[PDB]
Parts: sequence; structure tokens; C-alpha cells
Amino acid sequence: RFHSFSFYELKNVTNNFDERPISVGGNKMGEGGFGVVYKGYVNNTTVAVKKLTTEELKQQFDQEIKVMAKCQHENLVELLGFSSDGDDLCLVYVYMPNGSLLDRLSCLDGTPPLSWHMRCKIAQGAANGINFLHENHHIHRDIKSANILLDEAFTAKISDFGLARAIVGTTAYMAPEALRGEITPKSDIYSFGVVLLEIITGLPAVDEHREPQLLLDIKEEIEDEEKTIEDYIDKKMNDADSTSVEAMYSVASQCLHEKKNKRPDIKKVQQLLQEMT
Ligand SMILES: Cc1ncc(-c2nc3c(OC4(C)CC4)nc(Nc4cnn(C5CCN(C)CC5)c4)nc3cc2F)cn1
Repeated sequence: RFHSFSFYELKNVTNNFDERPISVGGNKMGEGGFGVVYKGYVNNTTVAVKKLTTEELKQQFDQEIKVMAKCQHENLVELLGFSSDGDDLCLVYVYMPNGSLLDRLSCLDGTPPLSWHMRCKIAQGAANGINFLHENHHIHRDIKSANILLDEAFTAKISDFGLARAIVGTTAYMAPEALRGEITPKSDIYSFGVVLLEIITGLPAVDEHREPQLLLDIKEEIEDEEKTIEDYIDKKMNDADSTSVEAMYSVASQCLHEKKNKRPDIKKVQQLLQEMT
């Protein structure tokens, strides 16, 4: 816990950082978070190799390793190693066979839709991961469905601690105070509220070809009685029940309070999600 890898070992296990997608015979799994993620192999383990303002990127790399060293939990991704050249930076993680929550909600690459039952477990798991971070006095600063990874049993794993500490983030998930420059765990709660709406609706947080463009704005439509939560429930499920959907929506609505001090803390969010099932 944890090794340094030679840049050449990682280059060799990712077929020379083969930028072609897995489907074509390459090693590229994705791109985001200032990098490209490649599928690699270390003896009995499939791994994810993330190949990464010059000095600011190195600070993000060092920060992530620091967070990983301190924060070990069932609902946080596990770092296996790192490389560091030179001007070549790699982070090696336990491979998550089910990718991100974002991609599973959109059924990317033809994966079947997540059941309401699975969605409830993922929401609980993600809240448990955030609770571990907040209990250990860390603010994530980039809570989003792309940063919630899914293992072999669809267990939620909080990812990307590159921005974490004691104006950056993703605009569609950011709390008003975060957009103004404030750093608070209360902003993580707001972002988790957007994730909960993505879980209920199966809709992305932002869509330029949609009315409203921002998913968080459906809260206003529902409050003003222009729409109902029933109207927005992801139709790609057969096992959703109005009671538990309304209970998850009530949590999301509380998380999305415009006034940071009126939002529940992560312990309250966990309690509410536990009561839901
Ligand atoms: C800072 C930081 N950065 C990245 C990680 C991290 N990232 C990924 C990851 O990132 C992506 C989502 C972008 C590709 N992907 C996967 N695995 C995967 C990817 N695609 N799939 C598919 C294969 C096709 N089928 C059809 C459906 C599932 C499985 N594991 C990961 C494991 C990690 F630790 C952690 N921390």
C-alpha cells in the first residue's frame, strides 16, 4: 500500500497507451479529469491507468495520492500505484468493471438499465463514501455521477480526489456559494442532490438540447406544480414505487436548498436514505 511503477511497465501493459477504444482492439476506456484512462494488467489484476497549470497538475497528482493514503472505505476507489517520470504522470487504480454511474444511467455501450433496487443501493453507497470524507474533514469539491464508479457488485465508489482538501468543479453540479468561491462540505451536499436527481430521472445534469437545460431546475418546476416527480421518473425501470421515489426526491430537494445552512448534513442524508428502504 502502494507501489511506484516504471512508466515503461505501464506503457507496456496498456499496449503503448493505445488510444483506440477497447471495442476496436485498443486500451482506451475513457477520457475526463485531465486525462485518458487505459485498461492495463498486473499479474492477477486488471487495472485502470489514468495518464494525466504545469505545476498545478503535479499538485493535483500529489493531492490525490495524499487523500488515498488517508481515506480507505468500501465506498471510495482504491489506488494501487503511481508512476511519476519526468513530465509523464500515471495513477493506477483497481479496475471498476461497471464503469461510472453517469454511463450506466445513460446505458452507454448497450449496458442494461439499472433497476430502482440497484439505484437505491448506489445512492446509499455514494452517501456512505461522502460521509467517510466529511467525518475525516475532507471536502470532495467535484461530486458528480462521472465520479461515482461501480464495481463487480454495483457498489458505489467515490472517485477523483484531485480537487479535494480540508473556482473549480463542474458547473451543472455546483452550489451557488461554490460558484462564488466558497469552500464548504455543504456544497458537496448540493452536488449529491443533483446526482440523486440523475438517479431518479436517468437524465444528464446538463443538456443544451433540453428544457430545462439544467436538471437541478426541475426542482422549481415541481415546487411551482408545473410538473410532478412522477412525470420525471426514469421510464427505463419496472420496479420503482412512488413512496420510495418521493422519499429519494425529498432528500434531493433538501440537498438542493439554495441556502447552504438549510441543507441537511451528510449524516442526515444517510439516515433519510436508510429510512427510504
Ligand atoms: C482520479 C481517478 N480517475 C479514474 C479512476 C478510475 N476510473 C475508472 C474508469 O474510468 C472511466 C469511467 C473513464 C473510463 N473506468 C473503469 N472501468 C470501466 C470503464 N468502462 N468500463 C466499461 C467497459 C464497457 N462496458 C460495456 C461497460 C463498462 C469499465 N474503472 C475505473 C477505475 C478507476 F479507479 C479513479 N480515480
